[PDB]
Amino acid sequence: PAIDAGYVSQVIGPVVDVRFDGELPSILSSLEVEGHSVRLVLEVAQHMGDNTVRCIAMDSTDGLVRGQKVVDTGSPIKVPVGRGTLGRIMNVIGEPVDEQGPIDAADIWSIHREAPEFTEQSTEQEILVTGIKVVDLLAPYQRGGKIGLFGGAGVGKTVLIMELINNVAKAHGGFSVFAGVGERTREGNDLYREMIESGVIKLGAERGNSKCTLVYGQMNEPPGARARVALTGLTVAEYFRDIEGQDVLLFVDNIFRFTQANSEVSALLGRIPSAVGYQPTLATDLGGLQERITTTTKGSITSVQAVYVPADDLTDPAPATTFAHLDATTVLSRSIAELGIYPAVDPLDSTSRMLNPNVIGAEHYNVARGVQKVLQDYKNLQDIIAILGMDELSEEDKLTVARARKIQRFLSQPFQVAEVFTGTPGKYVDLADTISGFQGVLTGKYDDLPEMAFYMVGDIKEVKEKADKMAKDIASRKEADNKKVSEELKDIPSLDKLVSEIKEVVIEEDDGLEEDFKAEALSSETVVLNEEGKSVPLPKKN
Amino acid sequence: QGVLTGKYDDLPEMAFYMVGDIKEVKEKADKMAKDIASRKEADNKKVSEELK
Amino acid sequence: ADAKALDELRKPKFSSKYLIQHVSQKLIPAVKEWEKSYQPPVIHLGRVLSVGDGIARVYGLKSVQAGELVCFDSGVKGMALNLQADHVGVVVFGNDSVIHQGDLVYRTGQIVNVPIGPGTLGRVTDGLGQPIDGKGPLTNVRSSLVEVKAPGIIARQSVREPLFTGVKAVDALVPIGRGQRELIIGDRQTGKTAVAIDAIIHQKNCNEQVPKAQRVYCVYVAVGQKRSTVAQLVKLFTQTGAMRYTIMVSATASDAAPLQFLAPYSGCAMAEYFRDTGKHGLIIYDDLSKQSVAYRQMSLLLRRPPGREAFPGDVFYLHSRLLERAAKLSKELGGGSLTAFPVIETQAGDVSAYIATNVISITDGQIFLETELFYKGIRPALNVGLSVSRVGSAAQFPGMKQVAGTLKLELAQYREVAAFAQFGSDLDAATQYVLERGARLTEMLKQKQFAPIPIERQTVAVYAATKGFLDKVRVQDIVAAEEAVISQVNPAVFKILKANGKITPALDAHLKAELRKVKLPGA
Amino acid sequence: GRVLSVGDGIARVYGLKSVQAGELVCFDSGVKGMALNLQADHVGVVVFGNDSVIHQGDLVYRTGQIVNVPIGPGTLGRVTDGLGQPIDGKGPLTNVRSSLVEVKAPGIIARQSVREPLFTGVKAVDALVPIGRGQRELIIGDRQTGKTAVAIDAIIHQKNCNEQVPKAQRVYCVYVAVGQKRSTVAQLVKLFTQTGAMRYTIMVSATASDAAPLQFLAPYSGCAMAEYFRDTGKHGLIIYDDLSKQSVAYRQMSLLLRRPPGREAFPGDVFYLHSRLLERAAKLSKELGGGSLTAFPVIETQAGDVSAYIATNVISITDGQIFLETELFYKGIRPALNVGLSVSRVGSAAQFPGMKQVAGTLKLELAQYREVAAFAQFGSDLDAATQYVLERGARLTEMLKQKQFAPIPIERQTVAVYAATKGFLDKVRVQDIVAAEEAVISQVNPAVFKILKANGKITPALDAHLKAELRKVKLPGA
Amino acid sequence: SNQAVKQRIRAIKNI
Ligand SMILES: Nc1ncnc2c1ncn2[C@@H]1O[C@H](COP(=O)(O)OP(=O)(O)OP(=O)(O)O)[C@@H](O)[C@H]1O
Ligand SMILES: Nc1ncnc2c1ncn2[C@@H]1O[C@H](COP(=O)(O)OP(=O)(O)OP(=O)(O)O)[C@@H](O)[C@H]1O
Ligand SMILES: Nc1ncnc2c1ncn2[C@@H]1O[C@H](COP(=O)(O)OP(=O)(O)O)[C@@H](O)[C@H]1O
Ligand SMILES: [Mg+2]
Ligand SMILES: [Mg+2]
Ligand SMILES: [Mg+2]
Repeated sequence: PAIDAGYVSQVIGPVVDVRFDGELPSILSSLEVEGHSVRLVLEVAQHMGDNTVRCIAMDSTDGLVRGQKVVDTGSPIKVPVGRGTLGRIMNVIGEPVDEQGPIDAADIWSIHREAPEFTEQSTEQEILVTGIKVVDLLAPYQRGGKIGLFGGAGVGKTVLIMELINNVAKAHGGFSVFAGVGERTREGNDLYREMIESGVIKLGAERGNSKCTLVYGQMNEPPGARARVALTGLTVAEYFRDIEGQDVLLFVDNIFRFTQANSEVSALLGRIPSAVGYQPTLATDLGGLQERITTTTKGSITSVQAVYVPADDLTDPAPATTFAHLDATTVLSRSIAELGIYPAVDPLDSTSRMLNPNVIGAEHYNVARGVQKVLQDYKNLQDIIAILGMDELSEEDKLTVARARKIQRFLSQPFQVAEVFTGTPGKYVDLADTISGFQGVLTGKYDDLPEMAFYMVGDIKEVKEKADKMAKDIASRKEADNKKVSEELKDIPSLDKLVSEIKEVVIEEDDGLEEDFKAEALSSETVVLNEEGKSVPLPKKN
Repeated sequence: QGVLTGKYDDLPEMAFYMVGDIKEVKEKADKMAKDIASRKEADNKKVSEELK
Repeated sequence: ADAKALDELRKPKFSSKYLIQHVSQKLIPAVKEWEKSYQPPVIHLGRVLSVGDGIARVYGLKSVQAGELVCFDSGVKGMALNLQADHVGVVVFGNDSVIHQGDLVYRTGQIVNVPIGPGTLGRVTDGLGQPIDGKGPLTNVRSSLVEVKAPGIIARQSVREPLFTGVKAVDALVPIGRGQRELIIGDRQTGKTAVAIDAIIHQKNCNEQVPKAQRVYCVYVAVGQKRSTVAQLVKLFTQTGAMRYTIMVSATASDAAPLQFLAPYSGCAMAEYFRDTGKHGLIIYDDLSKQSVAYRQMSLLLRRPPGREAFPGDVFYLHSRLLERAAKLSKELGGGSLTAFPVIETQAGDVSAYIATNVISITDGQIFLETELFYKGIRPALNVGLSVSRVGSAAQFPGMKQVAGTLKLELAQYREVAAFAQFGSDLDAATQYVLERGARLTEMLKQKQFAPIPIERQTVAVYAATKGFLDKVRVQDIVAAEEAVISQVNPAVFKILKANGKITPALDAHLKAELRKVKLPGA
Repeated sequence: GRVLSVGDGIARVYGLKSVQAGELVCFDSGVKGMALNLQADHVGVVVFGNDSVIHQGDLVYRTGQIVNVPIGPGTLGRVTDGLGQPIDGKGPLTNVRSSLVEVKAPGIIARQSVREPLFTGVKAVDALVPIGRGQRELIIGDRQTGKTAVAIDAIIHQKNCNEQVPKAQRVYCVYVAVGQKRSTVAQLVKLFTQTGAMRYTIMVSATASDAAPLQFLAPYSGCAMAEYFRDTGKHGLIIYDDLSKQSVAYRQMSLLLRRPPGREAFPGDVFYLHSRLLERAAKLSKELGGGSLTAFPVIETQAGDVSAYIATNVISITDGQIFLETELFYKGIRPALNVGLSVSRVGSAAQFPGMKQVAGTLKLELAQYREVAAFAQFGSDLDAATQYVLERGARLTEMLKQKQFAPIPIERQTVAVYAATKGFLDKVRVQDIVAAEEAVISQVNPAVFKILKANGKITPALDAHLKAELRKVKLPGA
Repeated sequence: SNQAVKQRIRAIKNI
């Protein structure tokens, strides 16, 4: 009973050394610390060499004493998978963190597995309509593809991932997994409560009719928890792909936080750091996680990952490494966002493998390439326009600057999830309407319309509606002079008649501060522990 | 010293390109002048009734 | 030398003991004659192996917890960061010039904790909870940990209550929810502190008009500031009366970088007392960009590998595990809240810095304060195109929400036509209208220091500006015009607007009536 | 040998005292290894696979042999991993023979000069930066330019030429896919099957989930599979897709074998990493068979920054350079070849003689196009011959555009640049020069392409016949 | 990429 129950050798932050006097646990095995305040799971990372394993803590190590009994579980971190996980919130180690009781486990799968083989792969390219103009036009999504949203802290990739949830995850009739990795806990509560409202998550005895399962490793978690919670969400998605055999939607908010968490951990593991500050194993840790997120021949996973860029730096090694793992990379720019254009999608930096005329049709492809040609030509003109003004341009250049400003504003779109703070109701723009409208603005059918008629509208019917409305108003600015409903006898009381209906409050004068406060008696001397573990005052010597 | 002291301003500047010395500049300037004054030699023939 | 071959040396294989017994009769008398030179051996206590750079290596301390307050015998506290096989690396909350090699380290049995409670309310403490205001020890207080984990998903609810700041720009444009986190990001000397000070003074003004549970108890955490600045701020909070509700934690520029790293966690543990018992807290981390610099100092002195700009790599986790404790709790947890105002100084307006973009992707919004608006005298210099608060929106004052959408739209069009014409020669006379209205409104929103306004006197003041009622006044006398409007409007309508929550149509009628008998100074 | 420690794909091994440097070792878990740094107290072994199955005290056996891959004509058609083992699900490699992956490149006396042309089918390449057999050419560019698409078009085009050439001058292609997705390379096996290029193609696939020593070693495995055709008198075409992803796999092992880092973190020997590999692409002498191996390393830059560490190494190793620009990509110019920065050091030595006399004029005019458009985009003034060169250079820029997977043979490329440089595509509007030139290939007689293929050169009896045939075509716009 | 910015400063200053 002593063997294969080892003891804590040294504790450095998220990283625990445990010495096992016989038959060491394997790498990736799960170990349980006995006597901690909470459940502390340690995942074995390395064998250090002297009957010592090197572990990663899945919770805080504050409170670990250097002899503590650590129990090997003989297997990796196994999380509950199945249809009974639908509608629940899980953490990194598969525990319910939504207070709905224990999780109905059809199976429990380890969170570490290999990627599917080369024979298992799927080469099928059908488009996924998102109802977003810039996404559907310029970098269209694949229905079994890895999709990345690249952004720089405040450019809108959580709002884009929520709009993609709202548009896609209702028509798509499968199950969803939301793996929240390293994001705000407030946003996890927001998504959970809005999914209970729209009936995607159902509580109580209706729980089996839920469509989404949430796995959360948010930014208050230690680095070991945020480094493995994406693997937990992957395991929940891979059960539905491999065993239920059906389509999954996996949304991962900030897969960068996985890399950042392993970079926090890797400093204390005794590794020589790679470029900018990262672990030497950035590409292989990221690739081992990303190659599990695929569609095989037996099921589909449509993946949407938000990717954070660290200082608006798209050449940082974590974004530059994760660019090669995606089928559609939607890059959000801060300069686009500062012009008020939302979604702040850089149209000359967002790519897809679907922008291919043999896949989307030559009409869509030619419109998209013509839109990109006009935008790139304006980008080449902007250095002249900023200095010499638009008065120095050619008439051909003035035409392409006007058309490119119109197609820059037309790529912006109101979102249904943004209407609670913008106030403008959102529009779902169909793909045929997107192609037709952008073709019309390309050919010069809508040069009659101003620039701001295109800003934050759905499709080209609404450009002409807004262009009639902006023009029509250009006159109507007055005749709110008299003939009011706000003179003194319309339905109005007097002001003192309004004062007496005020519910007077009683101000309590005592702050309620010592209601049930148990003040402990602080000592005016530092009380410490002597050699016998007994509480004594600090001895008066230096 | 010729090019520097204005001595060869009568020549095209492309007669200086990829030549040996200053006499090959003059040997290329007149060669170039004959070549572009005789562009108009093949606008009337070789379209039909050639030598077979 | 294999461990298979070092394991067989536990078994005795000497086959002759002619000097086991020779020294075992002689070892104790030779040890006894050197007892003047033996320091007493150490097992559960600690002895300092080596101290330097504010990190001591401590031999022994066999039963210390990781992350625990240790006490050096000179009375300086420490924190056991990394327990190693041979030593314990402790981090010294103080100057290491008083720790010697061979000093005794005492375990205290408790992870790093500060005094929290009702009795720390009013006091000025250091980064670890000991008072520095000189008025004695912290009484009516209890000890709680500084590295509590933030509440989870199920322990929260969305922010609903509207947390008035007293700044017209903030309460109209960038409104603050009560469990929200709002970054005050700007350059040096752009009025970052002034917004947070105005919020604290306004909570003092509102705490005496609300019934005992809607009161907000502020905490100001001053990290890396000067001590004279902190003394002047305590003088201001005392003379306004705001020190009745404020805790003031200060780890100043002279203090050790562990104390500056730890002081926001100490202040957060003190304000989480008010979050956890159903009350509402306000916490201001002034220059979280200095806590990041102190943590970078600690990490490079611990020889951890530097990452971007030199920062340790867990400098995101430093601020994320700090600001995630600013929450709004659910009704099963009491319903208390904690609103955070992190402050980040920016160098030359570079929002794309490391710590700046870290804290932007933690907080629920931003308040950008520009040097080009601050030099022109537009104070608070709030960048309206960049400032944002999405969690506090549709959770603000309802009358201010009825008025301020027109204000956000009119400042938007003012920004558009100033983005078109930065030089004045081509006047459309409808572009001149939106220029005059925008110049009226940006004179309306700018205000003076250390005098926050109640929300009904801001609602009426921006009601009188987003409508007509001020176009008589030209561009200069608007600061006196709004004071004349606040003065000459009959003060019953402020009581109806406060009590009802929004402008009712009877109140809109009386308000359109009352804004016509106002003697504007521009005439 | 006993495993002392294990972690991060490195196992420090006690014992193994007679092991060689670079020798394959075998763990008792079945997973292989390679002894990379032999030290006085232990062996540093990089693990060919997942290191979770290796424990402390596991037994390591040395195989006696340096790392080797199966080479031969039985690898043609198959999709292997970073060392030989086929991953396409078609059983073992029949008709194959093992040989080492680290072979010394042929020396001075083992070569001859690069004179035969390698037709890629991309006319921006085959005109302006032409490629000979035995030449290594860097395809360097930014993130999503047309880098793979240039290299896939060079492979598909060899299928179109192999049906038409005799058996001796057929080019057998090898595509090494380092660090890519596994479904990205499944899209290429599907493309090489439905074109038919998989009859001549080997794919060496070390994807992103493979271990870091399998991606470091896969360019050497693919070079060894392609050196079979070089050493036995045939012709090979190796494409190392992202050598910039091989060096990241090399940096990972070097930093975990505790070799001290250098520039950006890279080991000191990372120039020797790639120059060992690219110098194996050679045109052999006729004593050795006359065989050839043509390399196309791919390097990805970050923001068009070719001043990086791995970028400046491979620019210094390879002969030419095909620099693809992301700003030229979005202007419509696809292949996005920067004609001002793209070089070929073999040059006019090994291009098509029928296009040597046409594409000399083409780069002579496009050099004149570049500086005049920098001035005329301000919109100052224009000069009726400065107006000619930015109107002619727009005829040539649209001429060198191309679709995705249609390599144009060599004769239909040189007729099209003939019709663009001999004035036949003046007064045709710039929007449909990309649409006129299908008529210039379809309406011009299909038997004039045979003469320029058989002569290899525009004879005097052919320019007078072809320019008579470029007048009986119905051009759009006009 | 650090010398693209220095020559762009050169261009903007000469303009
Ligand atoms: N709203 C305001 N109206 C008038 N003056 C102001 C206002 N806000 C700040 N000031 C003045 O501007 C100066 C800078 O204010 P403040 O200290 O708030 O900026 P800061 O961002 O804290 O600078 P630092 O961080 O360097 O201390 C102060 O001296 C103050 O008097
Ligand atoms: N000549 C071309 N004409 C039209 N489209 C092209 C051409 N070449 C490439 N593309 C398009 O550009 C996209 C990128 O091509 P490619 O896959 O070659 O990128 P890459 O340079 O290999 O970058 P990465 O290695 O990151 O994929 C492809 O989806 C392809 O459709
Ligand atoms: N489509 C949109 N419409 C309006 N505002 C948006 C939109 N997308 C983003 N924003 C603004 O950008 C801010 C940051 O977006 P968010 O997704 O929260 O940032 P991040 O990209 O860091 O996750 C939001 O608070 C919102 O105000
Ligand atoms: Mg986010
Ligand atoms: Mg300040
Ligand atoms: Mg590629």
